[PDB]
Amino acid sequence: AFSAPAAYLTHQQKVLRLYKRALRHLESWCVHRDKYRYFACLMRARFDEHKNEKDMVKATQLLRQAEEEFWYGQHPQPYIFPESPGGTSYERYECYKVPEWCLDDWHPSEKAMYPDYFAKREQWKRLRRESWEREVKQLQEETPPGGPRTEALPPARKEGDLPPLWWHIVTRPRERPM
Amino acid sequence: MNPFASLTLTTLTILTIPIMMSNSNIYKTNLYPNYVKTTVSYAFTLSLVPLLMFMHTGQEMIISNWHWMTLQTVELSLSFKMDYFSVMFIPVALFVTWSIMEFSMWYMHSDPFINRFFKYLLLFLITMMILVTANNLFQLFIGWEGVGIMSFLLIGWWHGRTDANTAALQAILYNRIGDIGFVLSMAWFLTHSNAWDLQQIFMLNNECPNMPLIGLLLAAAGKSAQFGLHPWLPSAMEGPTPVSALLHSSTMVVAGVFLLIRFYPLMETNKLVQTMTLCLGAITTLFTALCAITQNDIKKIVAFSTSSQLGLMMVTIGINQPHLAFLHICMHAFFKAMLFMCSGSIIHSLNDEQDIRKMGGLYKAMPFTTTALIIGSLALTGMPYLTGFYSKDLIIEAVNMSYTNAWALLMTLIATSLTAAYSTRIIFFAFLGKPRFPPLVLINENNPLLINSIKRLLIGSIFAGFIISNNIPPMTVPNTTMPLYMKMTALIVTIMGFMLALELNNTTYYLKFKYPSQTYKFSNMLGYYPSIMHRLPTYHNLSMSQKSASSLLDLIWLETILPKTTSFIQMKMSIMVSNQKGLIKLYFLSFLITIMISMTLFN
Amino acid sequence: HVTKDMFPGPYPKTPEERAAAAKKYNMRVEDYEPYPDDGMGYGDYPKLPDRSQQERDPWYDWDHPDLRLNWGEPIHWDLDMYIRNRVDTSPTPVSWNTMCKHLFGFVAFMLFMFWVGEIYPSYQPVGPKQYPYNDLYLERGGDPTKEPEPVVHYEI
Amino acid sequence: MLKIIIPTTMLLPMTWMSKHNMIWINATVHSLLISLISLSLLNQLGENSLNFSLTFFSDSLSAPLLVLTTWLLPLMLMASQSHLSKETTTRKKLYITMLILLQLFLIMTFTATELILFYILFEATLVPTLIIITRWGNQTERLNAGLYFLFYTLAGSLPLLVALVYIQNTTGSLNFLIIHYWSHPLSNSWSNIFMWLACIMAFMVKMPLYGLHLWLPKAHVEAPIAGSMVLAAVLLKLGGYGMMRITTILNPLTNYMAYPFLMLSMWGMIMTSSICLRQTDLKSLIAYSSVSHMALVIVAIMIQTPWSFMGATALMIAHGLTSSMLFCLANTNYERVHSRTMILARGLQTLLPLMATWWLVASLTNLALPPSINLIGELFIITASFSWSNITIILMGMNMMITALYSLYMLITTQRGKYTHHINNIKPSFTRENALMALHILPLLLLTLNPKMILGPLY
Amino acid sequence: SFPKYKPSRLATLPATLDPAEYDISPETRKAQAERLAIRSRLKREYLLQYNDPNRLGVIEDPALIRWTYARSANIYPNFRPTPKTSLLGALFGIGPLFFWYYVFKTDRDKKEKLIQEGKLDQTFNISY
Ligand SMILES: CCCCCCCCCCCCCCCCCC(=O)OC[C@H](COP(=O)([O-])OCC(O)COP(=O)([O-])OC[C@@H](COC(=O)CCCCCCCCCCCCCCCCC)OC(=O)CCCCCCCCCCCCCCCCC)OC(=O)CCCCCCCCCCCCCCCCC
Ligand SMILES: CCCCCCCCCCCCCCCCC[C@@H](O)O[C@H](CO[C@H](O)CCCCCCCCCCCCCCC)COP(=O)(O)OCC[N+](C)(C)C
Ligand SMILES: CCCCCCCC/C=C\CCCCCCCC(=O)O[C@H](COC(=O)CCCCCCC/C=C/CCCCCCCC)COP(=O)(O)OCCN
Repeated sequence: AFSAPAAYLTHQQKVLRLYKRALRHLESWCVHRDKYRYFACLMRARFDEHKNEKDMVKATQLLRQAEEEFWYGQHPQPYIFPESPGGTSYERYECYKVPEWCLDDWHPSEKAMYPDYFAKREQWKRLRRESWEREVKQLQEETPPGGPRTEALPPARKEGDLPPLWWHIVTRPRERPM
Repeated sequence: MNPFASLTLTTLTILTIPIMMSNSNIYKTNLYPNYVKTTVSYAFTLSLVPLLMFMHTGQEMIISNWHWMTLQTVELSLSFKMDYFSVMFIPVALFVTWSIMEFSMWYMHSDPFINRFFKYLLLFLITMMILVTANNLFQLFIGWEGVGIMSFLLIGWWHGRTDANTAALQAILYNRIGDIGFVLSMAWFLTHSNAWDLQQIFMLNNECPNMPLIGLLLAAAGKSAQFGLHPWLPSAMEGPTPVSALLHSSTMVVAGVFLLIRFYPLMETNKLVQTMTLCLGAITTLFTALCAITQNDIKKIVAFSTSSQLGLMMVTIGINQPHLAFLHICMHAFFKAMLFMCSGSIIHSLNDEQDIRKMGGLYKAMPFTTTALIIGSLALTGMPYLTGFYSKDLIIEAVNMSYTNAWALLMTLIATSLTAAYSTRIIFFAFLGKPRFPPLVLINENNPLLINSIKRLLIGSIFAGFIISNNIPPMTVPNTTMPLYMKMTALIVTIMGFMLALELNNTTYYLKFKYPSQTYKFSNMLGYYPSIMHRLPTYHNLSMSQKSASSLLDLIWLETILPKTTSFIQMKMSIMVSNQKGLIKLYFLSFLITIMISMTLFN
Repeated sequence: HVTKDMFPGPYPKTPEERAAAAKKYNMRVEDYEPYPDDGMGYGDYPKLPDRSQQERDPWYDWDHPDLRLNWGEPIHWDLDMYIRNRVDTSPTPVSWNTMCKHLFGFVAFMLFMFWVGEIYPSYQPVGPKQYPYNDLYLERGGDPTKEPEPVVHYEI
Repeated sequence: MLKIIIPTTMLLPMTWMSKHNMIWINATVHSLLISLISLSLLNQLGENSLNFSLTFFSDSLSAPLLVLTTWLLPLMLMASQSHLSKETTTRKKLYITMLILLQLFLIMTFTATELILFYILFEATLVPTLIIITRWGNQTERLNAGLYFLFYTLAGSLPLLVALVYIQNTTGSLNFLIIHYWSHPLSNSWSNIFMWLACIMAFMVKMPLYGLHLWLPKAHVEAPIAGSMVLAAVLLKLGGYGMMRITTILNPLTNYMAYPFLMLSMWGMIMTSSICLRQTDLKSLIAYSSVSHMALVIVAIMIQTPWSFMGATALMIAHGLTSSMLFCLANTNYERVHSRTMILARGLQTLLPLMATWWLVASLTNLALPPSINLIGELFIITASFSWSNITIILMGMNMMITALYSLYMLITTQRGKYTHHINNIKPSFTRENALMALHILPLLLLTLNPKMILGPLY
Repeated sequence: SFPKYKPSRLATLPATLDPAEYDISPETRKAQAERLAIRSRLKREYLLQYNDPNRLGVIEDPALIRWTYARSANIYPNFRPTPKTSLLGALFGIGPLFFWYYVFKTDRDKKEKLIQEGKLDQTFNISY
């Protein structure tokens, strides 16, 4: 999620992803813990038979018939964690996520309550404001000519600098705002 | 004078006071849910009096209090019907709703908009009470649409979730498909019987034709989620557990069946519609049970069980036993609501975990939920002298001892077996094995709200069947004589299902793994009906709506025909007429030609 | 802030205007493919794959996570049809044809066997129910001034 | 009747002489007072009509339309007061003058005891609307829209005038009362067929008919908020009023000639409801919904039964109010967003809950939820069509299903989901917008208590 | 061996089952690198416009304007009368009208004939 994607997936990444999917779907098939442990160790042994293989064409032939076999026996109703992109509580709390700038439109009678919070917010806004001009310059001087090649942002290199484009990553509402 | 009317209107009237006070100050405090729960409990204990009067005397009423618009010879008025059905269904619904709000007090403890949730629940209850007591078709339609809109609002309670909005729109779509038949029935009844009142409709239809009954059957299939329009009920489990326990399990989803109960004088005079109803109920209950016996989400299993029970109710209606179907509604509300409450308690205890693959040993980890779920499953499958027996046993006997179709009876028996199968599946996969939940145990039941709400419906699910059956007057001829083997058909079928499903489930412990068969894939994917029917038609509609309706005709051809052709023709004629180089020779020659034509043509 | 040249135009026929259009829509020339040049007014708009937005990666950090869309990337012509609230093209564990055949066969078998059961009903070894007063003539329809044919029931 | 016309005329001098910062207040107050005065016309009789004089008369079909027309002006002023803030006093007074002139023309049109006077005012209503659309419009296409909104209308209306004068040469009077009392059957002839067409298509073009509905999306999209309100609420009902007034002399030729228009409306309601499903513009979607509802009204008028007429009147009133509310909500979104696209701004219920409630109520009342008067009119028309032929119920039910689908689609796309991240200029809704929504919605839920007030003369 | 999955329009081919993915080549790698470079440039522009504290408005999305304009305003100028378009327009704009006209006309002639013969039983039919 946080880490920037790569231009492509290597063979080891693909085999690791297949291993993850196969073990998860095997756990979905094998409800009980001991049965899952036995069959997962059996699957690990089946996977590590060809670990030391060197031929790239034969390696590509491998993992492909494995993906086909996985698709044939992929447990059409697999287990999904509640907050996962397929879970029952994937986006339950997205209706309670309110942006930070909404507080700028509060009535003064509402800002009369919670004065310390708005003072700290003022310090945060000043820090963002002073910081922003420098961040743009860093991005301008650090970005390779011809535009970025990978959507990875550099860290702050000086003392008083801050990571470029940090405001909307630091100011996420919450995971469970209410 | 005659307190029956005053009490039976006062219950519904006092059901609406918290809606009035929703704009007051109490709505902004945390005592609002307690206010609503107390109001509902008082409404139930107040409606217990008309039930007592009816049981004593058999007293029935029609209260046509307010006069709405009068349209020539057709008069529309605010009329409430207080027959056996209304005065019996109101207390049960109020009791279930009281239990549901008491449970939601604890289940929605951390929800910021809990007062709005309770207001929505009360509004749904008000709309359902409007639907049940309606004496004319317009008020019944008002309730029909109110319950649907409240279901739409409550399914999409978490509006930040895409799937909740999708499920709400699905439910609205299927209910409008039923609305088509409902409106057809209304139009036919007004055109031919000249009234929407129940009395005039019953009087002027000695032998009811096919079309109004087919419209009523379509509306009932739409609202009760029969086989043709089933998937919206399984998909409605996206809403909060109290919503699934109140609306989509016990009160709202029976409404369509109730409709067919209300028009039973016209139902018995038609044979084709009865056969269609019986076949639809049989196929619905079979298909829903078969889909249920292989699900992993507990809420989905309970919803499919509810749909199977609705199919059984439709079969009972089809075999000319409306009162028995009403009794089944009354018992099913009790035990299915309590079952859903147990499911919600388990769900909350395991940190919002719904799949049964992560639920292990709970027989000792949580005992009260265990005993409540066991009692509910026993009542649902049918244990003699329990609340489910007095209904389902008579259902089976009436099906066996009457002139029906063989296939419908076979599917009813197989559906009973599959009901036992998924009940034992739930119990085995959720209560018997070793624990499989995450290590951080947060199991807790020490809360009086949940315990009291569950135990009230427990006492109901144990005693209410006997009390109600022995209290109401006899409304049909009993099957006093029976073959000894055919007397025990339901019991042996249920026991066989229990034993076979337990034996099949016990083989999961075996250290052997085999790929699934085609039948398992068909049953797990809901007969593949949700895939095809939610991908093939919709696309083929939406694409057309942009290709032919929007672009081809509206944007191109309708534009080409009238405006663009006129513009092109006028531009061409203007260019031709105005393009004169200014040479008087050509104009003078044209004038000479015109003079010659005028001299040679106009004389 | 949008200029005239950054709006869709007619169908591109030469490679130069094809490259210009591909640059306009922020995509490679190789990836660019306009709709076939027929009467319908697609003009020069990329024919993106007909894949739905449900099966886009749900773990990537999209600028619009609900719609699963990025800011400047081209939008499919039928985007409103694929919004995760409508028709989705996600692959299924079983093939489309197999599911179609299974559903159709189940429905057809159910209908045929329901018709068969209608042809062959089930009943008990009993005669019709007997009713006392002229088969309840007076209480079913009425008409007391017609004197229906008297029916007498059997004692056995 | 002059007790309503004269204050509307005095609204002009008052606006011009009003202080440079007090035009809106005076206009709103006096328009509301004039609406209160016009409320008295609802007291109708079961007898003929309220014949005030030789020039103006009232009826229980004209009375609800007149009340709605008088009520719309304060709402139009309240909606227009927002986007005209940076505008010079003379031109704001000109805008108010155009609104007042349109209201005066509509008020005189709805009484119109004589058909030539009715035609004159019915075509005089065109000029202020065209000026409003082509002057105070945002996009460059407004001019084109104006042209369309003009010529279509005239393309239907110029033959009507000829027919009208021809009738006066044969009948001898174009007064509605004499025309009703001295009506004679039309022989099935080619000349009578063409006279029927000349009398009918002028009103069919403004409803609009499915074939002739092209001008409406353009005119509604490019017009300002007040123009959209007046077009959707009142200007579409002129065709229905004219048809109900003029179909008396067209019998019995109406039975044969109604078939093409009945088929066109019954299929175009489905076509426009399906078009609403795939729409990237809020105003266009509302316009197509208006087209569908007016197609249903056309079906009702062509069926020509008492229940048809009652349902038609109720549906016109309800649709006017509902469409005005929907356009107002869309304009409130646009004033913050400046894009007028459904998919751009999302999840507004999180930021503006009360406006989300207003959106929900508007969508529900457009969905024809009972016991709203929308449902009353729809059900009456459906029952009359079923009596006309039992097969219409399929198309009617399909239309209801698609209507519910696109209404909830409009609600969910804009209110539900996750908010757009980069949009930060979404300020809290003002008191003016909320008051506008409340003043739009409360009359509907009050009229559902007294339906007979809007059911027309055949009640 | 196992039964093969057959792709369809509404059930597309899985990502891990595409034969094209396993045919890796330098040209394909370069194409993917260029695609990710384009996406990275667009994302960088969007974030630069997004995190700016001075901005107090929506960020204009030229892709969205292009989509809306091509959907609505670019249809007719690119339209050409073609046998496909002519036939499809004629069908979808004329056929349903005549079909429904025939259906309703047949129904109404049947009803009128039944009324004329008097065998319709219109008792209690008062409201119409
Ligand atoms: C007159 C005397 C009366 C007495 C008669 C005799 C008494 C009873 C005799 C017993 C007869 C059979 C009972 C055993 C049932 C089978 C259970 C079993 O072994 O399942 C495992 C086995 C496969 O397991 P798996 O794939 O390895 O799953 C992996 C794990 O187990 C995954 O496990 P999991 O943890 O995920 O979940 C486990 C779950 C998942 O298991 C499943 O996958 C369920 C799927 C099969 C079970 C469903 C059986 C219900 C049959 C209703 C069908 C109605 C007609 C449908 C028409 C379809 C048309 C295509 O299994 C269960 O929980 C229990 C399943 C249901 C068994 C208990 C109730 C059934 C007994 C009642 C049947 C008749 C008695 C009625 C009594 C009334 C007196 C008349 O299932 C089968 O092999 C199928 C056996 C029978 C299926 C028949 C349908 C075949 C349709 C093909 C085409 C046919 C021609 C159509 C032509 C149409 C052309 C137009
Ligand atoms: C484009 C979007 C919609 C715009 C509005 C469209 C609706 C307007 C259509 C007007 C309705 C049809 C016009 C005439 C209908 C009369 C009935 C006729 O069709 O039936 C037969 C008529 O026969 C033939 O139809 C003869 C006429 C054929 C010539 C008409 C051209 C046909 C297609 C042209 C359509 C173009 C219309 C739009 C022009 C701009 C019956 O034969 P007959 O019993 O002997 O005649 C009875 C009438 N009498 C008694 C007066 C003599
Ligand atoms: C949005 C665009 C819609 C355009 C509306 C056009 C439809 C109206 C019909 C065409 C105009 C006819 C106007 C006639 C006015 C009524 C007068 C009348 O009917 O009197 C007839 C006159 O009837 C006519 O002359 C009509 C002839 C038509 C001439 C103009 C043709 C215009 C185009 C016709 C084809 C289109 C037909 C359908 C158009 C529908 C619109 C799409 C009797 O004549 P007499 O000589 O007095 O009889 C003595 C013997 N008994």
